[PDB]
Amino acid sequence: LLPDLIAGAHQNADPVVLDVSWISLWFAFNRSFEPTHRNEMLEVAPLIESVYASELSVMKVDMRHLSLMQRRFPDVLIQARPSHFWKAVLNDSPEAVKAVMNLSHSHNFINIRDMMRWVMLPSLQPSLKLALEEEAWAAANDFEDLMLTD
Amino acid sequence: YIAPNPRISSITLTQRITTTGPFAILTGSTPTAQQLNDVRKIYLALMFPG
Amino acid sequence: FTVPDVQKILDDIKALAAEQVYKIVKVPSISFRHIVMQSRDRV
Amino acid sequence: QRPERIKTTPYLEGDVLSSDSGPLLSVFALQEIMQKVRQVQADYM
Amino acid sequence: WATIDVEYREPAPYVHAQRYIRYCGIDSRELINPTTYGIGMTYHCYNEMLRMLVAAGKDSEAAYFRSMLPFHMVRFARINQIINEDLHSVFSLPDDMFNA
Amino acid sequence: QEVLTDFRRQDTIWVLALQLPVNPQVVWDVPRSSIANLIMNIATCLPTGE
Repeated sequence: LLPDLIAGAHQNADPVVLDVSWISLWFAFNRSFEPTHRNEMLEVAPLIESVYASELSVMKVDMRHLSLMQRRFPDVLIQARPSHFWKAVLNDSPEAVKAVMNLSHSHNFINIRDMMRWVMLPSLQPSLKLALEEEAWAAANDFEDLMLTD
Repeated sequence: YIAPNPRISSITLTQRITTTGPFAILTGSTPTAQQLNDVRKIYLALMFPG
Repeated sequence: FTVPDVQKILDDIKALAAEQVYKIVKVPSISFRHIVMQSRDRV
Repeated sequence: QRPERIKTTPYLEGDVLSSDSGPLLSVFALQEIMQKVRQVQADYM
Repeated sequence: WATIDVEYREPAPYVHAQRYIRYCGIDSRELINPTTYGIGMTYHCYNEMLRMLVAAGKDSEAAYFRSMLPFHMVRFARINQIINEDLHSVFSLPDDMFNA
Repeated sequence: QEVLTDFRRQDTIWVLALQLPVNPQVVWDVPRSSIANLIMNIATCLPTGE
């Protein structure tokens, strides 16, 4: 964070810059901080972190199998773009897990080549809904079992 | 004419602590009906280069 | 004193933790039915 | 209908300020050239 | 500045306007089929303006123009999609007058 | 740990559905999510005082 401040401001996320006054330097030397009330979302934080890290994993298995459809069935998909199965996963994901990513996705633009890098990364959080989703896609590999053929 | 996203220039951390933009006095300006007629001349000068 | 845009997206991660996935049943779902075809030996 | 107008993440999703058309700019382009020679032929001999 | 903003690709359906306008060397495929990441969307004409405002001490104003840069390149990827894809008729200017 | 101790804890089957050691790499793999984790950290852990 410090060598990417001195050298050049591009290749990493810039720190958030706040604006203070001149005289509030003096009123900070004479006000200590005594945290009386601790935050009441502390003991609910290990569970909130585990739901959000698990729903990001189900979206990663959903993108890994949907991206292999244009090579398998090119006659149905002559005009399907990589923005199309992206739009199909987000229309099924929970609204909260989308609305955590959009605190910076509305602040920082990412294109198609950024998300398909995040999908391939080898890091999954195992839970009950993930470990069934990995077998549902494996059981539905042969699309004859989904009752459609050519 | 689509305006950019409003959460680009200002980040909100808590209720009373937000980032402040550099050109804050200009983003909060509504154009007049003559200045908006000059914005259309610029995009009419961009779709026809020479 | 957190902003009410982040307070709403913490009260849905809580509800998503109570979303049950499975169900506890006595007998499983049926998986085979047999159709009679006006015969005594073959269905 | 087109795959170039699919907003995935809300970066380009902004407001709608003003609408512009084809026959609107056609009558407007002629109302800016003729409003210039009618302006410099009145302030000068 | 260091950008070939006029190129010729294919024989057009009109035999007098063979050119493709590409503001800031950007093709209209980058809306659909991208080349670079979200950070490295840049061009030489814009990147020197940011490393000058950093040099002169206007670093808070440089960080504003660095964040509006992907909104900038998307706009010029639609003006290119209007010029050489929609405004292509007989009434477009021929190339022997465009080079003069 | 009130739930794991009663007089009938011998014949029980726990059907826990979320593992607790969160892999912190799967939160820090969301692309350009460095401002999104900071605002989620202030609202979840910052105390309140005089």
